[PDB]
Amino acid sequence: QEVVIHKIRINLTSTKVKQLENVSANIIKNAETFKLVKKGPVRLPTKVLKISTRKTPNGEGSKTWDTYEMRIHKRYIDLEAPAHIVKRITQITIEPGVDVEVIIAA
Amino acid sequence: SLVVQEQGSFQHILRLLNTNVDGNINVVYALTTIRGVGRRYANLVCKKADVDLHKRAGELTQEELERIVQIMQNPTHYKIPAWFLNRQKDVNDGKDYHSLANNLESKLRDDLERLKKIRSHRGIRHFWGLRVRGQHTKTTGRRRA
Amino acid sequence: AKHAVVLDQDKFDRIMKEAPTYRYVSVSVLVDRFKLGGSLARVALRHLENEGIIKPVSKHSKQAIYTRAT
Amino acid sequence: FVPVELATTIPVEIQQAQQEIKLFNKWSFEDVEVKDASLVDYIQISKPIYVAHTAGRYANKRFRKAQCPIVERLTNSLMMNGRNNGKKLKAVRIVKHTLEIINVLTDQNPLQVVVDAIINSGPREDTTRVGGGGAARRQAVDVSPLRRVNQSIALLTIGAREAAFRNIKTIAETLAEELINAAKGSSTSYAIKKKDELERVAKSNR
Amino acid sequence: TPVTLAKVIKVLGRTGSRGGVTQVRVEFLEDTTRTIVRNVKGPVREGDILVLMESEREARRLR
Amino acid sequence: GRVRTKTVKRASKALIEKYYPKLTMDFQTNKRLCDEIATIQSKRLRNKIAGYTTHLMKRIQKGPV
Amino acid sequence: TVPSVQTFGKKKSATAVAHVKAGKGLIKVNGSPITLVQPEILRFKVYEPLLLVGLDKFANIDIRVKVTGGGHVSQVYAIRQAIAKGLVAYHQKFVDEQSKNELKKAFTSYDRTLLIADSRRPEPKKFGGRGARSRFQKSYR
Amino acid sequence: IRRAAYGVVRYVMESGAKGCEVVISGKLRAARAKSMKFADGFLIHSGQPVNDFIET
Amino acid sequence: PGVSVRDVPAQDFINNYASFLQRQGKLEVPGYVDIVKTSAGNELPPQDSEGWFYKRAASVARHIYLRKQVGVGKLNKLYGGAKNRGVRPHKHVDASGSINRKVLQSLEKLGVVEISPKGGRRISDNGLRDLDRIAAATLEDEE
Amino acid sequence: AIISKKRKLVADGVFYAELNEFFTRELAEEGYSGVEVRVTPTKTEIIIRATKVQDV
RNA sequence: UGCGAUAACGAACGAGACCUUAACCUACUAAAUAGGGUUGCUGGCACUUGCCGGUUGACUCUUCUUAGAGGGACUAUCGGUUUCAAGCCGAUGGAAGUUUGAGGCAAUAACAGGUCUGUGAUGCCCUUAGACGUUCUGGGCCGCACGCGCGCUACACUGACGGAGCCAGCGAGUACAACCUUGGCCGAGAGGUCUGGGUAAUCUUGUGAAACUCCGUCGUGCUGGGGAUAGAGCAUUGUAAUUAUUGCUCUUCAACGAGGAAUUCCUAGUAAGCGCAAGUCAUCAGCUUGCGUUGAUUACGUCCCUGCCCUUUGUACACACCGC
Ligand SMILES: [Mg+2]
Ligand SMILES: [Mg+2]
Ligand SMILES: [Mg+2]
Ligand SMILES: [Mg+2]
Ligand SMILES: [Mg+2]
Ligand SMILES: [Mg+2]
Ligand SMILES: [Mg+2]
Ligand SMILES: [Mg+2]
Repeated sequence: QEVVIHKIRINLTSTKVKQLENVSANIIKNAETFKLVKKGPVRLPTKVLKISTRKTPNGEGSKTWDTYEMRIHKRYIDLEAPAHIVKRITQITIEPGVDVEVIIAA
Repeated sequence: SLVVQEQGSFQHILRLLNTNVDGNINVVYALTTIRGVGRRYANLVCKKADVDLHKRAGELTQEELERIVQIMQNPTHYKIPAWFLNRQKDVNDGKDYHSLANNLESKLRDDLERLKKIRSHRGIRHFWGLRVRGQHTKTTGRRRA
Repeated sequence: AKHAVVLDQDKFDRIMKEAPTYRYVSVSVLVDRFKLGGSLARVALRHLENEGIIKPVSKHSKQAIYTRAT
Repeated sequence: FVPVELATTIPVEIQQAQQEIKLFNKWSFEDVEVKDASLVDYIQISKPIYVAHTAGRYANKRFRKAQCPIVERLTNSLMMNGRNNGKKLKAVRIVKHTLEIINVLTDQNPLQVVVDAIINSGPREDTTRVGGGGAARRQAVDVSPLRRVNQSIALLTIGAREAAFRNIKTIAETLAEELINAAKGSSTSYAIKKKDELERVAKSNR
Repeated sequence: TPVTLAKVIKVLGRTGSRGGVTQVRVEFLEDTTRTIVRNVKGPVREGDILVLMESEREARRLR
Repeated sequence: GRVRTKTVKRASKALIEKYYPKLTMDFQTNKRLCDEIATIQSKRLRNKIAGYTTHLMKRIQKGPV
Repeated sequence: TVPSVQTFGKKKSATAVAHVKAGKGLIKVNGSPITLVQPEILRFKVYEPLLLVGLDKFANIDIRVKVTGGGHVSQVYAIRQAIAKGLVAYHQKFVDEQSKNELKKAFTSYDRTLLIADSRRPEPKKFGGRGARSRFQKSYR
Repeated sequence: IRRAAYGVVRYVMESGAKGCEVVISGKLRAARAKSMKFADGFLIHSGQPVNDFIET
Repeated sequence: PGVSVRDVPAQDFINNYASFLQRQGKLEVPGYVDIVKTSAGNELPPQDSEGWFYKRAASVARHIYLRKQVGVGKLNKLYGGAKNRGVRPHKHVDASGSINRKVLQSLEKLGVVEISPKGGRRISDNGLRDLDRIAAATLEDEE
Repeated sequence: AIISKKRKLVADGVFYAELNEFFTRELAEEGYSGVEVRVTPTKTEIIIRATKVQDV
């Protein structure tokens, strides 16, 4: 009766990459099963967090450095689909590590 | 633009404001050479006068020179914003002013004297013959006045 | 100062006599053949390019290479 | 011959100086044959390039520096000194100016003149310091063609730089003058003088 | 100036107390088939040509 | 210094011992064969091994070793 | 509908995208014509491929380029590369192969990269030094 | 301490490690500091096979 | 055929525009002319002095035409360069902002620049026409 | 709540680290090894790996 | 590192492999948070059909973009050279033929190297309630006859100054705070203000960065090179700016015409130049980790020096030449 499409973006942010990919795949599969209009898994530029730190505590000896870094992986799945469907999706397909998140408002 | 035709040779080295205005060269440059006028200020003065900066201007006119002198003398009478100056804001409740020659030197001396009288940190430093504006003499400038 | 900056009618005349001759006229060339200094030389060159006499090769700022007609 | 109409209109002179002849910047790149074995193959006018500027992966193997054009080499040499370091465009411009000057002077091909100058500048025999117990005895040694060429290139550039230092004589002009001197083996130039000195040294230690 | 135009048949090892000199066997251009081992300063290769003043004087490995 | 490492060499030798036929001179094919056969974790390493095998084959083609 | 290709060109971080089409004979760059560019000495370089080919090939083909990244020289180089590509691509698509081959040969003969993309990207400026390989300055006095 | 280390190593082996290593550092008797190393099997020090394989 | 703004080699176009402005005598003066630096790093006011302003205005107009929508800060950034800051190395500090603003205002008054939505300014029709005319003139001169 | 994604992630990591540290400190008698944090909606699952599970 | 020769055989660690990144993909999977094509409306042109535009109006694409999955280089093919071995050298193709470039990790044994001023890491000693604990307040680390050490700025004409042209990549950036902050007006500036946009491929930001390129002004004079010390005012950060925090405005114009004995760094997108960038940060960049832009000269060798490594030698040394 409703069939009210709010236009819903699923964000998918993570560090672990393979896991994220798997999650995305799962989501896609779910969508296919439910048979909806959606834009495919858009992948955004991998933001890298860099922390340069002198390896030493005491600053004595040669001046050596360690670039410790964090990889951020950010994906978007845009669903032209209802509210109920979105809710259902949210309910099923949750894995550890990946930050599942929904915008909901076009 | 144009090569100086005609006989020429109109006075090498002019004397202005008790100081030596150099012949040929350029008006701005001459001003700079005077003890108290700088580059931008000189340019401004030239603009006010209405002479070309291209001209060498040791063959300058007398009227022009007079005008320049007047300009130097007076900030407030002519269109000079009065925060473009050497000195500004001085004595008790009053006006901004600057000199540009011998006069400028005198003014500077007076200021120094005042500072000395005050015995402020800066004044003290000046008296000593030292570093007023807190620059580190641990390494640098090992000779001094 | 090394002189060669003072301006005269006679000097001008000698400069003129003449644009003809010289494979190339370059401010540098002009000074020092002991002629009027830099700016003056440039001005002279410019003048020479008014009505024939010396035609150009380059046109750049300070690298101004000119040569006799025709 | 045959100015074809492209929508983006090209100047007439430019159109003329294209296609038919494989020219340099404006004028022709042909002739210039050295006629001095050693300096053939390592002074390369055989390769016709249109500007003294390439990406140029020349510094890679060993002898690819040979096949790099002469004008380019000159430009590179000019690019010396920190104040002027990098700035290849400027160098190119200077080179162009020099070429123009050369053209102006006694007509003649500028490239040819340059080549001649280079040839003049290469020292035949140079000394190299040997240990030999302790003292500074210097054995005279023959110079390899490429090396000689390089030296020549250097020397002229150095001379030009010297001329420039506190001077009207725009570096390009100085360079041109040097080249001219080399061509008419005068020993008024700096590079030539250096070469002569080297020769003398060699003679002394033989 | 009597100059001899020489040509490189074989590079006979890198020489000198230091690096920058090479022993080279040389068949000169005019009047061929008279081999001399002479020292060359720069980058050398087979078929390179040498300009030199003092020809008939064979060199040795520098100490 | 493109000296193919010891382990790689050993692997190549082993391959040769095993499957002298099914190792045709050309490279891609050899690589494929290697992949089919032995459990190389890396790609680069595998490629190297293949190359070595090819070299060995070539050598053989000019008499034994 | 019309026959067209998008050929990219590159140098360091400079990037160019040349749209080749059929038509009268535009060779445009960022809207402006081929003639400007405006490093001015390397205008010639930009021309160079065209010159090599001959003006006849552009009577049909219409190139319009968009350029980003790099500095000026790099950008120019990228543009040139794109230009070189584009004609070749067109030939491959819609013209005889022989012509294309000839073009390639010509490029090789006067190879200032052109078809081959330039290999070199800059080195990381690793610590203990102001450049990549260069170090600071030791003193043991 | 040494005995304990040995025991630990044995336990590890039993559990099924390819190899293990224990370092015990400090004043194991006497004032002067000593390091004491106790190991069994293989121990990959270099490369990425360290984060993947060796628990520290 | 088709006459365009881009076909002209920039500097020449700018010069032409300046000339046109001069001829008009109706771009309007700011009030700071030759009592102004033009950038926060430039140890010498404009050498042209009288004029110069017109040229600047023309340049600004051209920039506006080129781009989608431009403002004051951006313009300043474009204009400014290196301070010979002293014995210290060079920073990049932006040019005279007030001057730029004044120029923009003048342009608006003329009917070169038009106020845009989102932010900044774009181009008017009359201004565009003028630009085109200038370009044409330049082309003619070249010919 | 509501921060830059990267920043949020960093914060989470820090929290995890803190938790781990706490566990190390506190569950010494219990023989704690490591934590596993699963942040689902509503509930958050903090799994603990220790030897003496009963004790924990 | 291998090939070989061999009372040694087969092995492990270290190196390599590995990993990350830097390069190729008109071959896949993708996108109004990346870019284009047609077309709508629409601005200007020439005025024929054509040229540049502006609009997230439509429709469609994935080359560039990103970034997932894969391939791709193995010294490949050919030539010599080498006991026709390991390999090396040159041409060809190829995005790539320097271990493809760059790093990340990186053995055994150690050093009385540094750090108990990162540490609720800590032995012992000291101290231990007018503390050597804490905490306020004012200074000080910045003082100057003078040594050396990183550095920046210059000794100009390959420049300076004006205009004009005008192009990067790493990044970073706030809701309990006060972050980046476009766009509009005021101000010569600095900087103020109103307004936004951004928790960020969306907004700052195309960070239209410089060095560069073009036309003009000074022409080789301690000059307009050079910018120090100086005086004054205008700004900002903070509770507090004198012992100028920093910025800006005018003024002052010093030393220095490429630097002796010495000695550093460097082999390709390197060197050098040039700026940006975050780090620290209320405010301060001459510093630093990165980034890109411009982009060379000369080797592509050798043991002369320097260091280090081994081998054979000699040893009254073993806390080991600062030895005995
Ligand atoms: Mg290993
Ligand atoms: Mg390793
Ligand atoms: Mg400067
Ligand atoms: Mg072979
Ligand atoms: Mg590597
Ligand atoms: Mg952006
Ligand atoms: Mg001065
Ligand atoms: Mg610092």
